Amino acid sequence: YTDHDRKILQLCGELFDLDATSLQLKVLQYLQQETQATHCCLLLVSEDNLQLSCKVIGDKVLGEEVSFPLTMGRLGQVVEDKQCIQLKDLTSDDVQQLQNMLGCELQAMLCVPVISRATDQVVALACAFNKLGGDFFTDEDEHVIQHCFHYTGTVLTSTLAFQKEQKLKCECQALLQVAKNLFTHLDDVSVLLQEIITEARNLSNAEICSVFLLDQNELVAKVFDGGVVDDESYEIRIPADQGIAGHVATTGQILNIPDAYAHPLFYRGVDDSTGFRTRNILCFPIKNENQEVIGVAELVNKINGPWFSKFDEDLATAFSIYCGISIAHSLLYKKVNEAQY
Ligand SMILES: Nc1nc2c(ncn2[C@@H]2O[C@@H]3COP(=O)(O)O[C@H]3[C@H]2O)c(=O)[nH]1
Repeated sequence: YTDHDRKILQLCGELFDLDATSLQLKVLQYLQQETQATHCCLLLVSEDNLQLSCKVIGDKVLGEEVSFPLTMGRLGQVVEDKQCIQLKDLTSDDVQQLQNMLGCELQAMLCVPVISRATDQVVALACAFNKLGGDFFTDEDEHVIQHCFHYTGTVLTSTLAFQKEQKLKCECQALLQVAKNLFTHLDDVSVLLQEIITEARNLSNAEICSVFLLDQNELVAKVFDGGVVDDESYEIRIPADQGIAGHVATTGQILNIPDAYAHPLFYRGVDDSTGFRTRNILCFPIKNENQEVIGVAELVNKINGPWFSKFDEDLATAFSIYCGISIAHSLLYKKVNEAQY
């Protein structure tokens, strides 16, 4: 009736939410008035046409969505036959189920199937329970429900389909992300760069070693404490002109500091952050084929010594070159391998 034609348009204008659950609570509550039912709910038909699911009952959003086979009772037949039914028609099991969900005595019921105008299939079963007034839902109630979804259904089907597809998509992209990571980490420069400076660390007898690749006015610790950081989360970045690291990144010349603390250029920040203390620092640059500093590296703290020797200083030179020569043979072999293929 135009009485309900106006009430609907208002419901429609009020179905602006992007979440299917919220769009249901509003439609459900509309019906609980126009039918005088205590609790309403939509039993959504799955894709495989094998189950019924429910997420919202009345104004209560079930913490977990409930689902059960269409086999499991008389309701599944409504999906096939497209004819409403009532309490008197439900199997004992149906009542038991709907009651486990509703959490109360099931005194009255009307179940109108919702038919897609697009596919003409039963998309869901709209249910009215326990009428406060009568004990049987009218014939007028079957029409108001039916009426509502003629205008209301599509937006609910879309908002729900949208969220299903989105959740599916993410789950998939995520799994793809796992895989991508597992393979794009192979040609990571920080992997050989790491084992190289780990060699230097041994030969020079330092406690730790770290490599800092320059990132446009911000040195990034790709290798730190001997291991490949492996995450920009607990990263380690710094201004490309500060400290000894930055001073080498700027002069491109090896620096051997016997006492970090007592040096004008030493940056204590990293230490009082990590809670580690830097005694000596033997920092060498890592240049590209353009002979330009692309990153810097350092051997930290001499073991069984007051500082890094002249010999150690030589390793720094040799490893500075070997470092660049290795990034090279790697750039060339990366191509003369992916091209061959
Ligand atoms: N804990 C830790 N500190 C490091 C490592 N490498 C360099 N540093 C410290 O971080 C500092 C940043 O630049 P500094 O000139 O202050 O010199 C560096 C060291 O004190 C490393 O592998 N581990």
